[PDB]
Order: sequence, then C-alpha cells, then structure tokens
Amino acid sequence: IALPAHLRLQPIYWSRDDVAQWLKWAENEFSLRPIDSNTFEMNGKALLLLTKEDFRYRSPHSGDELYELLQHILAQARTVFDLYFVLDKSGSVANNWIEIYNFVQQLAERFVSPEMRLSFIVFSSQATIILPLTGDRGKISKGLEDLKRVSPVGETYIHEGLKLANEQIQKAGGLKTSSIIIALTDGKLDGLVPSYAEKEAKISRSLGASVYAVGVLDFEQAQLERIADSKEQVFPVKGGFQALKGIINSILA
Repeated sequence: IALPAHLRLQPIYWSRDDVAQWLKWAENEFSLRPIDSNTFEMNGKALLLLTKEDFRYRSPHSGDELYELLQHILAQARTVFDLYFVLDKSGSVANNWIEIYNFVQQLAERFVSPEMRLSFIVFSSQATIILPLTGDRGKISKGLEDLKRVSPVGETYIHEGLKLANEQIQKAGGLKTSSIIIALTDGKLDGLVPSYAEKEAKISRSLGASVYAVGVLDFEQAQLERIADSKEQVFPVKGGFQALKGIINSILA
C-alpha cells in the first residue's frame, strides 16, 4: 500500500489522529515492531520539532527509522505526482523528433507546479536521464533545451529507458506521490527486447506506477498494449496531449 490521503499532505498539517495513522501505516510498510498508538501524542508540527534522539527514546526499536521516514516525506515537499517521460530516440524517429519534443514541451509547461515533479529519459541503443526527477522550473526549462538537442540514432531498447524510471521511483518515489510513466515510441521492438520491455514494465506496476504508451509514427498497437497497463492507456500522439491532460488533472485529486 501507499501513504493514505490524509498523509499525502505535508506533515505540518497533520493532525494528532493523522500521526497515529502514520505510525500504523509505517509499521506495516516496514515490518516494524508494533508500537502504542499513543507513542507520539501530538500533531505534525510537534513531531517536526522532535529530534532523532527523541524518536529513539520514544521508540527504541523503530524511532530512527520513523524519523528518517519523515525526512523522506518532507523531501517530497508538496509533490503529489511524479511524471516520467521515457522517450524513443532511435533511428526510426529521426525525422519526427520535433513531434516528440513538442509533446513533452506542452505537458511540461502545462503542469509545472509545486505538486508535480518531472523526469526526462531518452533511450535508443543506450538510455540516459536528461532531467533527474525535479519540480524546479529552471531545471525543467534547461531539461527541455537539452531535449531539443537530441540527435535520434540507434536501436530501440525501451527496457533500458524504463529501468531509469523505475530506479527513481524506488529511491525518490512512493510516499506522497503517485508515479506515471509516459513511454513515447513506435513499439517496433526486436529479439528479446519485447520480453525485456514487458518484464521491465512489470517492475513499474509493482512499484505502484501506471504505464502509458503514446504511439509515434505507424506504431505497433499490440506491443504498446503489452508495455502499458491496459489497452485504454495506449493512444497516438495526436490528441495525446489532451488525453494526458485529463488523466493528470484527475490524478491531481
């Protein structure tokens, strides 16, 4: 499971009842020795004032861990959803790269806010994180300039691209954010790559993320249905901006 809705808010707004809820959720998510619901009889503000020693004093068996758990929640700030762009830059898209860039550009510019964090990942014969997971506007702007300078060449090892999104969802994802993976590609895979891509996409859904596939050029509908979570999460680029704008506006509540 994942942080409950009440806990999706910044800790500073947490009620005393929220703090108790947080403790039980943590015990299950981290297999901790159960603690009394009255181990932290205070609100979020007060919890923020406690030292790590206070946590260890109140919970000798799990206080250090709970304290660190709280730090990670704080590190997400106001983020509510993380959006990962896994972009095909193979030779097949060398004459339609601007179509891919404009698609990322419009969605990025639309949803830049303290609630959103973006990552730009490109993949061909090798994968590269162009923009690490961030919600900072200046970083997002430079990331778009880097993205416009991609020279599409190579094979289509989409599993490598999805791996770079999975790793970030493990390290920085979860907690108060829902992760979405937008793979733009034509779905023309070779050899064992289809199995690798489906295996890598299986990791993504195990991390609680939803995989969307945006078909570029004459795209392989069947393949993208095996990468994405379902048939309804596979659409072409034309209208894909309006389609994704609705699903993101929806996940915003």
